[PDB]
Amino acid sequence: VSRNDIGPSVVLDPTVKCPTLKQFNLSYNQLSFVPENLTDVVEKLEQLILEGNKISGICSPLRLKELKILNLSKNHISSLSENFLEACPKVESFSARMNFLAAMPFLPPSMTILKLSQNKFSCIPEAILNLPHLRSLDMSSNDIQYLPGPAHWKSLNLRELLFSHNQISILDLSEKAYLWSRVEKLHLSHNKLKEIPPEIGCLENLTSLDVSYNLELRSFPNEMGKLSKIWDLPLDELHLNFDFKHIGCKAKDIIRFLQQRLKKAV
Repeated sequence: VSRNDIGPSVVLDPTVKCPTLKQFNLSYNQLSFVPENLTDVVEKLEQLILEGNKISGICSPLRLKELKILNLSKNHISSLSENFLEACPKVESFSARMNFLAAMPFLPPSMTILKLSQNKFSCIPEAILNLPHLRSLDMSSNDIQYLPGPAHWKSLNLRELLFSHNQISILDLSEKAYLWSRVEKLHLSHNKLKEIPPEIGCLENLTSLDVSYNLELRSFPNEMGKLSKIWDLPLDELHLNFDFKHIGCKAKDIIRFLQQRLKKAV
């Protein structure tokens, strides 16, 4: 039930027990609340989608023991409850795009993919750095001052980190950067980066790296040539010091060139 003009709140009768409902879409309606009595009615729900509705704010804790994909993107949520996701120990993909969020409360450890781009995040919340299995993370278009180094993060399967359009100053990779070895994508476009760390060669499994639109950046480090798996490296609006106009725009050629620079340079 999507894109209809349903509102302001959907309340269900407790005498209706629907244990066979395993998807529930309510996006783009005129909802102004999470549907009441969602626990005892839809007892085993997999993927709840309340995108696009005009939700004022969460007050009651979910109780869905079987939730797997929660979605609250494009809403007017500003403050999230400290406990509204503690009774959902199977949540995997949580999305809260286009909101007014400021702080992320305690999340179940089974959360793997988490996408919270465009809200009002001033710094990475302490409750997101401690997820044991955090595969993907997207915090683009926030205002992140400094993301912590790899030693502070606890997850090991980190395989995507999106932080474009953020006021990040200095990428820290000195301390135990071998943790991030499995990172398969990393974006830092439109940031205040001054210099790419030389230890970037340790993140040997990168396939895409977007460091474009960083005017303060001048030149790539040599050791970057060891990232033989890269196939996408946009350089749009990047006044690079070392000349690569003769190379052109191919990424693998750039990486091979830097690789040759490693062995001997004159």
